[PDB]
Amino acid sequence: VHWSAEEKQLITGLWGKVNVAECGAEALARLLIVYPWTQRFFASFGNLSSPTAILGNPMVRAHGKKVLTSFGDAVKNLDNIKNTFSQLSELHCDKLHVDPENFRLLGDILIIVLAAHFTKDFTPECQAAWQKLVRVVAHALARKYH
Amino acid sequence: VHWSAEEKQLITGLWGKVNVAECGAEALARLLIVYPWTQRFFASFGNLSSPTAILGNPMVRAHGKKVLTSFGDAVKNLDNIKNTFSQLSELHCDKLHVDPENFRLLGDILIIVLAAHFTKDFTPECQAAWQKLVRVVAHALARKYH
Amino acid sequence: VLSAADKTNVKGIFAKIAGHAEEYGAEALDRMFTTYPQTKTYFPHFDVSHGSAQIKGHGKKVAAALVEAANHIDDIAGTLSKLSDLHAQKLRVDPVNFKLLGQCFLVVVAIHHPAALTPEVHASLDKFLCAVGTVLTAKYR
Amino acid sequence: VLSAADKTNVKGIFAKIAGHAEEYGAEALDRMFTTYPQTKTYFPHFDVSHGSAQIKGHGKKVAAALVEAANHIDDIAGTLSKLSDLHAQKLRVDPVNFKLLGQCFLVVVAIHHPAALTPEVHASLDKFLCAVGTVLTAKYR
Ligand code: HEM
Ligand code: HEM
Ligand code: HEM
Ligand code: HEM
Repeated sequence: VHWSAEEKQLITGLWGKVNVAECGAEALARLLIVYPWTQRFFASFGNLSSPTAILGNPMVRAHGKKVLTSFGDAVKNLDNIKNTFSQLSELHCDKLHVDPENFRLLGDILIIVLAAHFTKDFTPECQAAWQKLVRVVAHALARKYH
Repeated sequence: VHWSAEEKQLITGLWGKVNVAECGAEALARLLIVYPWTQRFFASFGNLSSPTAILGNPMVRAHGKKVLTSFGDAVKNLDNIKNTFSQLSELHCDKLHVDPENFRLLGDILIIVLAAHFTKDFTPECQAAWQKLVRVVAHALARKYH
Repeated sequence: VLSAADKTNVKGIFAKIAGHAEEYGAEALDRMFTTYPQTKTYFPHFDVSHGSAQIKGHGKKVAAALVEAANHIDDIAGTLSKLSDLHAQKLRVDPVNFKLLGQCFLVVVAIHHPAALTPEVHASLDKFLCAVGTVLTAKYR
Repeated sequence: VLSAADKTNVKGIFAKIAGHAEEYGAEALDRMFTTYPQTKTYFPHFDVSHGSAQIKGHGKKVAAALVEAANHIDDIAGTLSKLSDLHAQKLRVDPVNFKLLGQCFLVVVAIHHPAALTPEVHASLDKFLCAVGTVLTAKYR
């Protein structure tokens, strides 16, 4: 996959301003509130019943961060994501058999979350870099399939 | 991906008894019918005003013919599909620009066809090599993307 | 939605089904298994092998409900407004999977009736087979 | 498909978005080309450059009917079918882009009302967008 010197800035630049804590809680909380199907996989966490509770429960408010922080690992190397999420791609496919369209449903949820914490500080041309990222992510985690 | 002793046989053997003109013909046609949006894709095929004008549009069946024959070049290339479709992925991806959701669609309609022409000759255990088959083909048709 | 003409292709195929409910379903499901085995995990409490009394059992409902649903095609989300609550909330099913049954459910009809599933009548079913899938995943939409 | 809690959430976000449709629609659209250059094929006699005349005169209508659909929701499926042709029959849009516009429309809202588009309101719209999603692709299902 191709990346550039301008997409490297929109990405590496904005990464170092993400309050991972909250947005990783925000977007896992949303996934769980947005597509309610997405709740089955997270049975082990407890109370996910009322949309507002979903955020109050602090396993998501914890496990959420591990998603965004996850995305951390990538940013260090846009040029070996393949080998990065690969060990991680075994974890979502073999063990907890997760349908990758959902790898599109948090990527899309997680761009929306940046979207509300960076206002016009979130460039049309930016967002794009950030899809390409969580698009490249999405399908890395789906290496251990076809 | 792994093909085995019980997998090679049903692919190779069923392949050798498919009327590639008919099966290809009813293939492209269901897609042309069942999902009316792809017709723009084949706008330079002419009269595509009605299910019956569609089935008989000679060039429809002069297309289905070249699509099921393709698969056949893969039928012989199991462990080698990626290289096989190389250029033909650059056709759909970079050129034509078909949303990979359609590889599956024209995929799942093919399957549908094996059941029509072959009825009981289409075992559960057969179906699945005509699944995986079609999935893997679809996956290379998506190689010049991510 | 589904319109005057859809309302007769679909009504079409289920009439031609109708008497072999229990098979087509059981059979749709086996194919729902040996083709997409990552569907299995909703049935770890169930005998998933070709033609046990279980896929037979569970099969006739899957077929029965779908029929009861064309009998009153005019309201699929209230005739099945008992079955949506279940699926969408406790088993919680990924829609990805309704598209694995559906298609798998078509692939059955084909084997048993290739001249009833004419591409025009094929069209309306996948249609029907969306809306049922929708209805039953309604606790999301 | 769209109950009471939804109706209230959906109506809400709207009279919020309302009096800035001539730029909430242009933005959205200005974002679906710049993240998604493939949707550009539907626009080859369009001025695609940043801030141009044809996009803002357009985008205006993408909400102009996005909110006419909002303030008449009891029947989205009817008020929008007019276009459900222009979309389903005339231009024929791949349904996999109602999304790519579904979203780039929630990258706008988000930017300008990040404290209104709570998850639940985010849900209703994204399900109302799944409403204006299906109706506009009527000709297939
Ligand atoms: C945006 C793409 C995603 C990324 C990058 C990601 C990343 C991660 C990470 C970093 C872990 C940490 C494991 C640990 O702490 O031991 C994890 C585990 C897990 N993931 Fe994901 N994830 C994504 C999407 C999803 C989706 C859609 C689901 C399913 C709804 C999912 C389901 C899970 C589950 C159920 C666990 C572990 C549960 C447990 O600890 O018992 N992930 N993932
Ligand atoms: C399912 C796997 C597919 C395979 C193996 C395949 C194969 C091919 C081949 C071999 C050609 C033309 C090569 C030649 O004679 O020069 C072609 C052309 C074309 N294909 Fe596909 N295809 C697939 C899926 C699709 C889908 C899903 C669509 C549309 C939704 C599509 C749309 C087209 C179009 C519009 C052309 C151009 C025809 C022309 O200019 O002559 N293909 N495809
Ligand atoms: C047209 C779509 C479907 C129909 C008509 C259907 C039919 C039914 C019916 C009638 C029941 C409950 C009967 C009763 O308890 O009295 C049921 C439950 C169930 N459904 Fe479905 N189903 C459909 C889709 C799916 C799919 C695709 C899956 C796979 C994930 C699924 C998984 C289940 C499971 C695991 C149960 C629990 C049954 C048990 O454990 O006894 N359903 N279904
Ligand atoms: C929220 C769903 C959508 C709405 C409300 C919408 C709205 C509109 C409206 C109001 C028009 C002008 C028609 C008239 O005045 O008769 C139009 C035209 C058009 N639309 Fe959409 N649209 C939607 C989705 C899409 C998407 C995703 C695409 C691209 C893939 C698209 C492609 C087009 C095209 C190519 C035209 C032709 C107008 C021209 O040549 O300037 N529409 N749309």
